[PDB]
Amino acid sequence: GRLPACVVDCGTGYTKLGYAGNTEPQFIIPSCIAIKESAKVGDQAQRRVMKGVDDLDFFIGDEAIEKPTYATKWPIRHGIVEDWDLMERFMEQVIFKYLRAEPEDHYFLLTEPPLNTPENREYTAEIMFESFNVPGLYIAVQAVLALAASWTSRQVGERTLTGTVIDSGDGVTHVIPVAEGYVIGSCIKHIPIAGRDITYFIQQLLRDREVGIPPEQSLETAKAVKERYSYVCPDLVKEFNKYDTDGSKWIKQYTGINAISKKEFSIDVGYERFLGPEIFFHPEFANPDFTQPISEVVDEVIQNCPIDVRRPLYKNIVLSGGSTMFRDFGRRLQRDLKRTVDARLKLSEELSGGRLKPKPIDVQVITHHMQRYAVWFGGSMLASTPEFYQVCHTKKDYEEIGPSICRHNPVFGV
Amino acid sequence: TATLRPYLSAVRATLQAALCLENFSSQVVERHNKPEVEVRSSKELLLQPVTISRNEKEKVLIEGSINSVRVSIAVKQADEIEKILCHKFMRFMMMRAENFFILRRKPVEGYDISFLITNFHTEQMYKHKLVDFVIHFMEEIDKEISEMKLSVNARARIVAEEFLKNF
Amino acid sequence: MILLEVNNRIIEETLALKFENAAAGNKPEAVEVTFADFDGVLYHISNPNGDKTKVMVSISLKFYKELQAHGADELLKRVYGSFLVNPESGYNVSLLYDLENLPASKDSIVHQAGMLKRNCFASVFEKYFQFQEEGKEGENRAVIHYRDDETMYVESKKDRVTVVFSTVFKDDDDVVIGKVFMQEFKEGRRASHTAPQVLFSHREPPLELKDTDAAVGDNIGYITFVLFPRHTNASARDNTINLIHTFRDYLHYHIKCSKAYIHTRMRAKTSDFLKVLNRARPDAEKKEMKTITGKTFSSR
Amino acid sequence: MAYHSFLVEPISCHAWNKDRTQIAICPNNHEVHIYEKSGAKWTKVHELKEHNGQVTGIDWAPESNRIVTCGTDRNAYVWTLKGRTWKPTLVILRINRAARCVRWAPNENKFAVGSGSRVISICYFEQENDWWVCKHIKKPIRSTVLSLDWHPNNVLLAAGSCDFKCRIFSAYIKEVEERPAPTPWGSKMPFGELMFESSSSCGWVHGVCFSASGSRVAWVSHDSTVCLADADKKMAVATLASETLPLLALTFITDNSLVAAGHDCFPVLFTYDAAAGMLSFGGRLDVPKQSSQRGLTARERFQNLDKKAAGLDSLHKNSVSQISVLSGGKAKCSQFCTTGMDGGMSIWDVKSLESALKDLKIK
Amino acid sequence: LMKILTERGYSFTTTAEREIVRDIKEKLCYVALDFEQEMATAASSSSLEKSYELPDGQVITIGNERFRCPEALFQPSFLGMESCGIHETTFNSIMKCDVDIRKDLYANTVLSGGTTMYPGIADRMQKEITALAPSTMKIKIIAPPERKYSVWIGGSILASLSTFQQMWISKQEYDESGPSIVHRKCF
Amino acid sequence: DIAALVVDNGSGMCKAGFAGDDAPRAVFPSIVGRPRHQGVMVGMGQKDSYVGDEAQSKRGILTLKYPIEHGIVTNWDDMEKIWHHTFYNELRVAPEEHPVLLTEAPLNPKANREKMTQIMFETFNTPAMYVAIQAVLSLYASGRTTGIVMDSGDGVTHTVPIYEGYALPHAILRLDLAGRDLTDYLMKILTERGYSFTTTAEREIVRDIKEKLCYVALDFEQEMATAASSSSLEKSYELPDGQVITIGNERFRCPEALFQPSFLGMESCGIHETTFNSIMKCDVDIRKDLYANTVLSGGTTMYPGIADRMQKEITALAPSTMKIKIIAPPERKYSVWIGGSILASLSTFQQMWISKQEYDESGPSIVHRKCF
Amino acid sequence: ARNTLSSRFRRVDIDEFDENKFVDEQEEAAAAAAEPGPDPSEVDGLLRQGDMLRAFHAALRNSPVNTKNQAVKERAQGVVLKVLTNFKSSEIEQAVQSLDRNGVDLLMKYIYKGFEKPTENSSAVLLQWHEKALAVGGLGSIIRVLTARKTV
Amino acid sequence: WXAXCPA
Ligand SMILES: Nc1ncnc2c1ncn2[C@@H]1O[C@H](COP(=O)(O)OP(=O)(O)O)[C@@H](O)[C@H]1O
Ligand SMILES: Nc1ncnc2c1ncn2[C@@H]1O[C@H](COP(=O)(O)OP(=O)(O)O)[C@@H](O)[C@H]1O
Ligand SMILES: [Mg+2]
Ligand SMILES: [Mg+2]
Repeated sequence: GRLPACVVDCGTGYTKLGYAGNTEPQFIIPSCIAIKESAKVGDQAQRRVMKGVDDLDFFIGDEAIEKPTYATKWPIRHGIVEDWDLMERFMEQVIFKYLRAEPEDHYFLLTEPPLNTPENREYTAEIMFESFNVPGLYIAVQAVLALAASWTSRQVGERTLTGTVIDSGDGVTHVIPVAEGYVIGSCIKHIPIAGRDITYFIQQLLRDREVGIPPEQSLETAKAVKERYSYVCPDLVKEFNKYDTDGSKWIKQYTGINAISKKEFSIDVGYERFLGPEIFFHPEFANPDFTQPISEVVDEVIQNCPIDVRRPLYKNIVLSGGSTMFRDFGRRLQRDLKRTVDARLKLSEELSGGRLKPKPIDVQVITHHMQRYAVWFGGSMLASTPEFYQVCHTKKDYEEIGPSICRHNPVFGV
Repeated sequence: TATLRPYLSAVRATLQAALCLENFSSQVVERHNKPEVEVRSSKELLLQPVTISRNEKEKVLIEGSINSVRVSIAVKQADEIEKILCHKFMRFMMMRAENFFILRRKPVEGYDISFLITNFHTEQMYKHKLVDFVIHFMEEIDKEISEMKLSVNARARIVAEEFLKNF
Repeated sequence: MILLEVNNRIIEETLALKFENAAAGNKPEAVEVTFADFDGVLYHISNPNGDKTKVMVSISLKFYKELQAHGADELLKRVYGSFLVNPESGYNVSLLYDLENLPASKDSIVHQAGMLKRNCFASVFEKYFQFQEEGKEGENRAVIHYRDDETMYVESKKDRVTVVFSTVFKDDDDVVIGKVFMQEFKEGRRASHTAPQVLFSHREPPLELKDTDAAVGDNIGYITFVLFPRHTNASARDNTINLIHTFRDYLHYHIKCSKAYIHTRMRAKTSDFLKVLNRARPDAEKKEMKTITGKTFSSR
Repeated sequence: MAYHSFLVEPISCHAWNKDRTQIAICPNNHEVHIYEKSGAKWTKVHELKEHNGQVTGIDWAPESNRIVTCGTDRNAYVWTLKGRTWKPTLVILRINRAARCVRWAPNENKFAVGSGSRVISICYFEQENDWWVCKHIKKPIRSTVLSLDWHPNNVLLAAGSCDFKCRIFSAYIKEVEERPAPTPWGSKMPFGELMFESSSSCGWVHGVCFSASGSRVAWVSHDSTVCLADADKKMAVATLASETLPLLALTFITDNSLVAAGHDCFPVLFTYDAAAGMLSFGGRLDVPKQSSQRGLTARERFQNLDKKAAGLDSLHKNSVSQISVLSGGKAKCSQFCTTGMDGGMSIWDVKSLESALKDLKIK
Repeated sequence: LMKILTERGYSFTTTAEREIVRDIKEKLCYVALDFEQEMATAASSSSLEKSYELPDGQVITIGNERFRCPEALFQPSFLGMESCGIHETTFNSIMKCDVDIRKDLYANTVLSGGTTMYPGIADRMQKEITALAPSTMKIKIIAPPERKYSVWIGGSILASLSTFQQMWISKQEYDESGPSIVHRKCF
Repeated sequence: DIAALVVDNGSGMCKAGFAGDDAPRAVFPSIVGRPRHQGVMVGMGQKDSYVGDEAQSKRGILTLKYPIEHGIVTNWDDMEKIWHHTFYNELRVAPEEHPVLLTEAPLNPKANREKMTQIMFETFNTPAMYVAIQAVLSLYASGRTTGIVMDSGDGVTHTVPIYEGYALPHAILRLDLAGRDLTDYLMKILTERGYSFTTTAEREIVRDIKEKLCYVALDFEQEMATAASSSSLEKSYELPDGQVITIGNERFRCPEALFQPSFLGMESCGIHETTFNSIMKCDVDIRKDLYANTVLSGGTTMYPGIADRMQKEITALAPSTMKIKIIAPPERKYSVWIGGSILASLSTFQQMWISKQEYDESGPSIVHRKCF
Repeated sequence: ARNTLSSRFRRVDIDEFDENKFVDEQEEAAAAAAEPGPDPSEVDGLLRQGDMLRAFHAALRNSPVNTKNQAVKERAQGVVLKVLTNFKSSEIEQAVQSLDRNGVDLLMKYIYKGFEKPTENSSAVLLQWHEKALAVGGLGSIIRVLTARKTV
Repeated sequence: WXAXCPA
């Protein structure tokens, strides 16, 4: 008989492991690896050669953050794997320790961001096909699986196959318009500004103002401040004024534990309540290359799709990923989008001569019960169908053509 | 080594009989400047492909042209372990084919590795040093693969000792 | 991780979560989790007939028939008590935890629930340990089909227990590296002064497999462990069972880590060859000093 | 005698003016750089930038002081010196592939551009329209035209090709000059005629050159062979097969002796014996120089111990690509300039070279 | 030097005059090859005295003190310290290494720092180590005339290497690990 | 021309060459060195391990380990590296182009030669190989067909009687007592003077001292009394740091352990009694032929005046009517290899190799059936 | 996106049907009257007799360096390889030094054509032949081998 | 050795 396919959604800040056919990932670990690192001289490809069996003395996931004598490395940066040695070791413990899957009896469904270079896919195919020897692989785009995770929380008869998926993870934020089940790939947008940029901005804010934060935790604090006291503001300068004139109400206190002497430190959370998420509607706060808000990027995405599929795309904007769990994020997004759309419609009516008043475009932003792991569940659907075993790259295909079998994805033509 | 000395001398003497490259603009397309051995568009700018072989299964195929040379190497592979290691090693060499300016991301079918030296590589880089690099690769690849094999054996022994120690 | 572990993580995690939700007094939610393990084992944690108060953990194995033999459930019964119930349709063993009758110290039952496969294996294996302890020669010797193309022939004598693994790997690269990993397996007895006699053979099957249906062929390897009464006593048989159980999976695991090991040496040698090529690039006469980003220096 | 390296990138082609005080070179890009001899050092005086692709042929007419440049953009330009700047006049070549070589005629009334379109373009002037026009010689040619050299009678034209053949066409233009006088090559000389076609079928022809008196045509092949066809002997071919790397350029220093160079980086001298009809290896012209070694500093020792864990005994460190005659003409030469793919420019001397080696006799 | 300059009659006591004393030291002081001979010489004839002009016109004359200041480097008993001199320190450091490399260390002794710029300190170090090393080892004191800047010059050599880009402590690596990363990335 | 390789591959010194020569092409100590510190200088020779003479040169910063111990291979990951350095760095010849002739001491674990064959065939893919006993090769080099060889190898001593080419495998004797044990004994007795040698880099110096100053005494008690009564027997040696040591009485106490293992706390008997017993193990009717053809070998029998001591001891042991003649050629240090270069070059031997296909058929256990 | 129109008109390679492509001429006398090359019977007779130098010279007496027939070329190549790979390793220098410059320029072609189809020990001797022929003829011989238009 | 003596 057949065994369920393994689903491994490898994200920059968190990896979701499971067996296809379930409702939620069996494991959600941090995407980090603790290896023994010491003071050495020479290149990186030369000091990584470990004598004996010392290359198996490493940990991953939750067990890699606890280890205080190991060095913690993150192999994935901005969704693109920058280190393949650490990624191979991470994958081998993901398969042989957590999933406990024999990699020769299970099809694998990995994930990727839209702008993953083809050489990354070729290296992933080389790893899964020659090292782990999987009978089949399928590298699906991350946000396109997040659409089929909003159907579990919406009433019957309004579970559509058309919508704009906004996936904001730890390292990348991408916008994918799906229409009737077909990924409109030539309209996908991809911005490397995401949760971790918010965490760097927040720690730089805290470090310029607060005192008493242990250095070795200056990041771990900026996550607990970001994922707890952060919201979205309707206006920036008005919020600065609201904090200045009535600071006794808007300024909160965060009390953490210094995990060396177990003492407690206390800091004041002020402007970084609303300046964190604001790098979504002002990306220049974290990366001066991008200057375009997320509402305008979504509007460009939808306005580039075919005409008669623009009106349903506005109706089912599905959020996904952790970085979209900010209070009143969807509300401000929908407000800006409604402003843009109504202004465009009124301009078109005025240019027409003033005879017809067209239907106001319904704009809706869908928050659902599965956002934190909306991608994985989507995979758990796709990798549970029969047709799945018809779209995978069989081992024969790799043995015949080579890793170049995995070189194409729906973002580029030919 | 000293068992490859005449074979390597012949290969080196054939390398610097080719590699006398010149600048040349294409004839079958308006302004492109492409290596004439890769496109095979004109049969008049292609010299005879010369093979130099030490035995049945170790050889070098040299395909010359007016602005390019393609040197394909079929390396010695004694058993299956050496075959696997040679495949993986040549693959890890192809991965960095922009640091090796004269390398080729895919070997010619039937051969293990392939170098493609155009005329820019002989105008901007030392020619005799490119010849020396090719000959040094041919000298040392067998030794390095044998050391890989010994490393695999040592890994197997360490794994066996790590298991049978717990009983 | 060098040695594979015997406890499954998903079972422990799910059951501990359910027991924390039940002990705090929250209302129980549905659960339906199907997954797999090594050697083609299939687990299913669900509820019996939508009853959200009971959690049934079922397991389907490959040694289907050897566990149904009389006396192959002594260990399972002894360890699981009242949790052992009739198998769920399609599965082979099944435990049933009532979320309202859970005893105190919920850590022990979860630690023994994560080792369900190890316990099903040790139950069909301690039969011969006992056949040898009780001083009886010629006791029953069988072939556990612990996989689908590989076998484990167990035999119990008056003074020893012989375990013959008939093993074969699926992939060609894995076969070629496994020949080495199995040839070099007798060199392990130099690491300990007390290790079971290990014999390797791939020319011809041993004389134990000439009356039995253990898998034989010209692509199969035979590894014979001779466990003596110092490895099968009532105090060191747990470790012996764990090792004999996870031996094949451990060998497969390390065969698949050998490649990720070799890749580092290959990268090192690739860089060493790039350094030999670098002698061809003529050193520049003057370089423009840039910034960490790569922009012009903007100053002297 | 000297050696000057203008740049580290190759020099495609160079040209001197009448009094050999200025040189026009190609820096391996679209521009043409005109340097001037100022005492002992060179100083760039002009930059001519009109081409879209890198120039492949420059030629400087001595008497009229007009430069002609042909490049890989299928175009040709005639630069004239207005006051202080060189202004270009575009010539319509009507080719569909990159041009390869250009040569002024001896009388500076027309110029020949050999291109990779399997044609030769004889360009001349139309003062009725101020129109640089061109005619085509394209019949027996089957590949690129690599090298050109004009007969001293302003009509015949030697052309080497990548079709392994050296030919002698007749570039007579009946609207800029009179009917020419009969030469030992043939009495019938209409435009596009074929007076001579070598019998070689191996190796491309990198360089052709007419004699000083226009009675002998010599050429070099990629086959390592240097050949000379004599017209006073029923167009007889005398070949010499060398045992070194091929040659790329050659010239006539006397009516009997040739100076070639190529992928060896040093000039060699050949001689012709008319009383026997056979070439003789006169020998290497350059004396092998001993390149001084330099002690390494600590910054350079570690820089090339981390990064990388002269071999040639001539002036040029890359193959020599063009040889020109500086002073003395082709009847009795005294200085010849060589430019190669290393950016260097070696001004040689025949007297000093003949003095340094006494085993070297110039026929 | 500030201490021993009092016995002559000059008193520098404020932190602004310590700079004057440092200039006097680095312009006049030097190392004596044979301490007792130089003492007996400068104490029996006025042929070693040098005159230095203070920044206010006063001129002072120092004799015996000239080589008594740097001599403290070779016998810290003057400063009331117990540790051995710098020559014996170097010899001990050498003797702590294994026996097969000492011969290669003796012929490759390198000086640096601006305190080893005293005239005639290389000869003193050679004469002192040669008295402590076996009579067959060749002692070379490689003191280049650019010794004061040597520690920096080696730095520019190091930071200009190709592989050194793989030894940085990237800002990103610190943002996630605090100051405790220098003990892992730098020995 | 193509000829078999002869690799002695002793316990202390690896000697390899081509068959048909009269001297080994490459001779180097069979040690493997690995650094025990951490480099600080960028790009300066960062490599895993040194082997052979390179390890001896840089022995200051390495920890040296011998792969072969007492004639037994105890670390295969290092023996493989030794053979790799022999093939690709010393001889500089491809391994799969020539047959190989390996040597092994007698009375050795069968696993040793089985693994030797497995390594030579699976790893290096040699087309043929052979594992001959060292004493037999020594006798072949001596140029006779009868006698008793006493190969006091550095790692191991052994005696093998042979008569008319018929080896007697029931009279072979092996004694694990050789150069390395004498080196350790010299290290232990040098402390009396005050010189302390502990690390391996110092054991190499002690071996260089043994190989130069030590000599065997014709009469032990006489030499002891002479060295005690007069300081005319002391020698001076200069360590490689300038220090000078003077060893007297110790000079003849190190090699005296060979004739009196009781010094090293062993129950065994000296090499003289070992040879005498190995002779008396043979049938009587040939003993005389052995008495007059005693042959020495190995680098541990190069001590000055060892032939005289051996002859005196055996004459005292054997009856007083047999002619004792200790055949000690001045080239004995390479005899084990020399005979190899003879045996592999014979024309009646080319049918005694272990062909690759024979191994592929019968497993690595064929060495017991083919090699004696 | 993807293309939903017919793009099969891009697979047809019209360049192989061009009319201005390069065609290698051959002489009309060299195309009409083909030269059979060496006489193999004479070579086997001179080899059985045991004279190596004269058999060598008879192998290079005349060659199909003008014909276009593959059978004669292959047969001549076979005979000259049979002569080359049967010399003693010592008499190679003497045989090479008994050839004119054209003899060496043809021997190098017969060498470089023997590497393409090697046997148990053919290449091990052809490499010595190449060593001697390069010592005599230099890189010019290898270049006249590369830049030839009719292979032997 | 394995038993008796080290090797
Ligand atoms: N509730 C939350 N509010 C704000 N940010 C969050 C929340 N949960 C997670 N994040 C941020 O999102 C990132 C993890 O989300 P995830 O979707 O797992 O990204 P990835 O899948 O790329 O790892 C982290 O950077 C985290 O700080
Ligand atoms: N002249 C000598 N006198 C005393 N001992 C020596 C002499 N030469 C070598 N030795 C010692 O004997 C050994 C040399 O034996 P050798 O022939 O190399 O056998 P193996 O190959 O087993 O090492 C070394 O350990 C060395 O220290
Ligand atoms: Mg994600
Ligand atoms: Mg020996």
